[PDB]
Amino acid sequence: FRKMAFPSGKVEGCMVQVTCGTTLNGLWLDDVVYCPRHVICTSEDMLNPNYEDLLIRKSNHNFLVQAGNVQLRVIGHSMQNCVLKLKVDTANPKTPKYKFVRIQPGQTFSVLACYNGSPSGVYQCAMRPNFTIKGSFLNGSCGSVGFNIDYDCVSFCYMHHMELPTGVHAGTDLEGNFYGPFVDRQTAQAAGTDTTITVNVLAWLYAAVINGDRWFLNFTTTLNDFNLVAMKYNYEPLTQDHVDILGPLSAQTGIAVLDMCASLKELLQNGMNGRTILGSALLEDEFTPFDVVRQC
Amino acid sequence: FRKMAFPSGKVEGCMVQVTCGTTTLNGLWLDDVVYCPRHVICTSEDMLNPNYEDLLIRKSNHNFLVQAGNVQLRVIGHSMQNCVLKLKVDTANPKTPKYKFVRIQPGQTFSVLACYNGSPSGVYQCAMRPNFTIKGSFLNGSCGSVGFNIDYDCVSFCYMHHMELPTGVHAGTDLEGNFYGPFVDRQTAQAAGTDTTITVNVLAWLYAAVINGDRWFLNFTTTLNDFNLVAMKYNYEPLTQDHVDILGPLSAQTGIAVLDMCASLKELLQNGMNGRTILGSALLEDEFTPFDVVRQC
Ligand SMILES: *[C@H](O)[C@H](C[C@@H]1CCNC1=O)NC(=O)[C@H](CC(C)C)NC(=O)OC[C@](C)(O)c1cccc(Cl)c1
Ligand SMILES: *[C@H](O)[C@H](C[C@@H]1CCNC1=O)NC(=O)[C@H](CC(C)C)NC(=O)OC[C@](C)(O)c1cccc(Cl)c1
Ligand SMILES: [Cl-]
Repeated sequence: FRKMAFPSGKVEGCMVQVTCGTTLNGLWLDDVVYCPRHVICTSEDMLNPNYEDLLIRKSNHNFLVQAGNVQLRVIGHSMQNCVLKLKVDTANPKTPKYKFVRIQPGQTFSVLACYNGSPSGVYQCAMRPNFTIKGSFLNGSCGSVGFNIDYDCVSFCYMHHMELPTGVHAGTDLEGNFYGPFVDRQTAQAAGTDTTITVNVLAWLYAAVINGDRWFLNFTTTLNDFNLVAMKYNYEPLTQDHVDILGPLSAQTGIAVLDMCASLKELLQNGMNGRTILGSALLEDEFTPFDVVRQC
Repeated sequence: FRKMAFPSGKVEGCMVQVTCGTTTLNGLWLDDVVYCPRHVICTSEDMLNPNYEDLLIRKSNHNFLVQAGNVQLRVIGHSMQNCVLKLKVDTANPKTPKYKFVRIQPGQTFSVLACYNGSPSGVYQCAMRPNFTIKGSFLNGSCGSVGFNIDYDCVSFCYMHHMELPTGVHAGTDLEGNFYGPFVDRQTAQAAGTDTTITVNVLAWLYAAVINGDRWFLNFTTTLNDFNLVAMKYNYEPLTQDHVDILGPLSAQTGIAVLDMCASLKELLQNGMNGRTILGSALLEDEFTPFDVVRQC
């Protein structure tokens, strides 16, 4: 059982290079290139930009868009929230079937980390409860995207904009609305206290049982009792909707959700005694119940 | 800092479905040849102890249905090389990337594109253990999935998946059909040797930690021979001077001499981690190569 990203081919054919004076990545879908609007900023402009004013000073010819060894001509620009939409003369012949979606906290997605419009790596991320993500992003990584693949449809959910001072990351949906309270300006910004995605830890405990790791099973508890424990350890409260979402794994394993919660209560209170679970010494909360099923 | 796979697009365009009788698995379509595991020609019963030559003689080209998406490829020739089957087909793959076949060394990493019925489902990074197993995520039907590195635009294929051992780890071949390790493609008892920790990789990960701000474990110094006596105690690979030189880039990026990083690692091994973490891990990680640490950092 591994942290597994979706295959990235469909998204690789959509990645392009966008330069204004400052280079980053764009997403080329049909005749539109989506990218973060702060590409129109200088080193100095980033302390507190007036984006509307800044964009007026810019002409299409100030936008160097490259798809591989071919330069694309921009014939129109517009600002939607924190993204720039650059209409180009050519529709992407590699455009997959796609949708834009705004994901919920606790959900996961694959990130295609890109630099200078070229993919360098792919990895699975979770949208944290505080609407950050714990990525691996260097300078130039802005405009890299996060996505899920359902059927043959690519559901784009994330475009990368910034690192916070904690070393975590923040970005928008593909309509340019930030996840969380963040703004695309280089001033101090606080992410809330984070929490552990309880439903995901349980999904991962089920993945452990499915793979032979069973030592942590035992006792029982009620949903309201477990939550009082969860609050102590900074775990998200578990709702009945979460129990139902875990149903499939419960049925594969014969282990009732509230029984697994009992085991998780013991692990939180008593720790791991030095044992491991699927080779990890910590509890993992970036697998959804969906991710575990998809894998097994 | 994360476990990061290569983009899989180039390998996705090479995956096909290979069917022989009731068995179906994945094959790799490069130019006009499809590579796949030879046990595709085995029935349920044959797998205890197949005579692959005898089994393959019973097969003709038309017994091999190869599907690239909705396109059927016609097989015009077949041959066995070690534990892989090479099916010559009528069409060269127009999506063939620049590629090489390589046999990786233990301790090296690669990306796996896990596939079923010739369709990719996921991508993840693996390490070739010192005992020539890998800790993968493979289900039934995943055979013929491949492992690779990408340098520039060249795809270096290094692994094809064949089997799970009963301990749950995985084994397979290079693209010339030679197993990594002592394994054979038969369902009889098979032991992997004692594994060991890839010391140079743990050091590289400690460098990645320092690069990323995690410094609490730094300290003392030691000799290469002194550190190795500890390494031997803790089932760690011995550190050679070639390993020191390979870490040179990270030593220079951080100003920390390799032998100083070794001193800190001895302390971590002798005293454990006291419940602290390093890059968010409560264990020492040994599946990032120096190359992997650089590429990311
Ligand atoms: C776009 O590729 C780039 C990628 C990040 C920089 C390094 N690691 C990254 O993930 N993003 C930016 O350059 C961005 C532009 C702003 C939003 C207009 N700035 C940024 O991320 O600053 C990072 C820093 C230095 O940590 C910081 C400093 C001061 C205030 C904040 Cl909120 C953040
Ligand atoms: C090919 O898709 C398939 C992949 C494995 C099945 C489950 N997880 C896998 O990675 N490989 C095989 O089916 C392989 C075929 C042989 C080599 C001819 N057999 C196999 O993997 O054996 C696994 C098993 C059942 O655990 C076993 C049983 C007895 C002895 C051994 Cl060495 C292995
Ligand atoms: Cl861990």
